[PDB]
Amino acid sequence: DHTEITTDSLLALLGSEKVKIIDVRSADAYNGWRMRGEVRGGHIKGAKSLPAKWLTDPEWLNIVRFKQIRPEDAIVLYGYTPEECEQTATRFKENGYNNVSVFHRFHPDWTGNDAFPMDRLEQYNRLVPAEWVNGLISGEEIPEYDNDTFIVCHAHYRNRDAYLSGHIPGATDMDTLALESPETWNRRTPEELKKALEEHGITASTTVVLYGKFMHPDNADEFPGSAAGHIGAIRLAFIMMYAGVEDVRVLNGGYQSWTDAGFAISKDDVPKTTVPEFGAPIPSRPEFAVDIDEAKEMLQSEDSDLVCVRSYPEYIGEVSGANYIKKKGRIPGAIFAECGSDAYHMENYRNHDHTTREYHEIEDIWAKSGIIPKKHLAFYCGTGWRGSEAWFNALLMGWPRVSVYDGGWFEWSNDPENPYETGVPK
Ligand SMILES: *SS[C@H]1NC=C(C[C@@H](C(=O)O)[N+](C)(C)C)N1
Ligand SMILES: [Br-]
Ligand SMILES: [Cl-]
Ligand SMILES: [Mg+2]
Ligand SMILES: [Zn+2]
Repeated sequence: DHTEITTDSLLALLGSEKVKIIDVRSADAYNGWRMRGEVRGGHIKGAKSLPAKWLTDPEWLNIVRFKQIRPEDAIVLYGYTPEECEQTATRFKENGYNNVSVFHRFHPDWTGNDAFPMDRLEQYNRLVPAEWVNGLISGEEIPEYDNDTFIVCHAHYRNRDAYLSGHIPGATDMDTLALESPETWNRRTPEELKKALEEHGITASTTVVLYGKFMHPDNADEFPGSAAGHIGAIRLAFIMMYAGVEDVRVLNGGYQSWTDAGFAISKDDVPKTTVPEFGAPIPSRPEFAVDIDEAKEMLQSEDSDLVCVRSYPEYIGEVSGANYIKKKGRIPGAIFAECGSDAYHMENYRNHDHTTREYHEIEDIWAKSGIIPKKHLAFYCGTGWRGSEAWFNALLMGWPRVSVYDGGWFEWSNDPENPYETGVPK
């Protein structure tokens, strides 16, 4: 039996540092998706995201603490209904949080009056929920979509089994080698790009929906990237967006999210349906891609920064980060934005279910090191995969000048003329 907080008391508490307001709905609803047909979607201004879905995760309590939600705080929970909050509030009280309220009236009361402040992930419609994808493939009517032509694409890196072992019904598979070169690990040339997309059945006016499957990347193995399918997907989204595919979506949390929602999976080897003309000059969005000359410019410019999205061991030069990279070190002058544990994991940018981490946290961490939207930013990692994921996050926030420096450490370290640092920073 939980305390209730009224609409009015809550409104008067929105600036209080001791109150933590916690949205227990899915991360996609938090982000903006109007999952119940609500007119204004997103979250109560200043609310944190803690999906009720995550209650079955053993590390639940560490997530909460890592979100800086403390027993001294006044916790106010809300969902689509008060009932979805029941289990969360119990769980809080069971772990020593004695000040816990539930707000009953988020929808329709808070959402359906414009005096009540809400916030949302500005380009949330590019980061789609499973149910939207289901709607799309089922012929159903769905929000944030006014197109007649789509294609669901399962990304992988030389591992068709990641697709054949189970995929979204009707999706075709795209190897990441179709759009990037194994020589440079950079995007392919315009001509190749054109030909590969045509042959994958994609025009500039097609709504492409990208996802991949997480298969527990193991650093020991020859091709750990073959198991990091949803990073690969976001990488391909980058390239398609650069190319000039106007509407690219990424399924949030990958294949995982589709199955977690209990939707059916296929094992067919779906053949491609080619199209003859992409229908647009490639690349339409060249500003998304930055190359080494420009990268160098950006390093000696107040207006701009390179953002290093690698692991800490890579950063200090303990490991190269991959088995085809010989040199260990970092690019001098970049801003570190620690990806996670190694080159095939993105823990700092993701939740345990692989969905994007609460965007406010990404924002504030980035802000603490001067990664801010008024700069031209180029995100990079070893070859551009984690760079892409970081870039995509910034993009989702509406950041006006974000890029991927494609070459990354692999390109930079391949010229022995290029300077580099190593060891613990100074
Ligand atoms: S951004 S460093 C690394 N993270 C995952 C990749 C992809 C890479 C790999 O599988 O190691 N390939 C596909 C070889 C570019 N980059
Ligand atoms: Br992944
Ligand atoms: Cl680096
Ligand atoms: Mg590259
Ligand atoms: Zn917000």
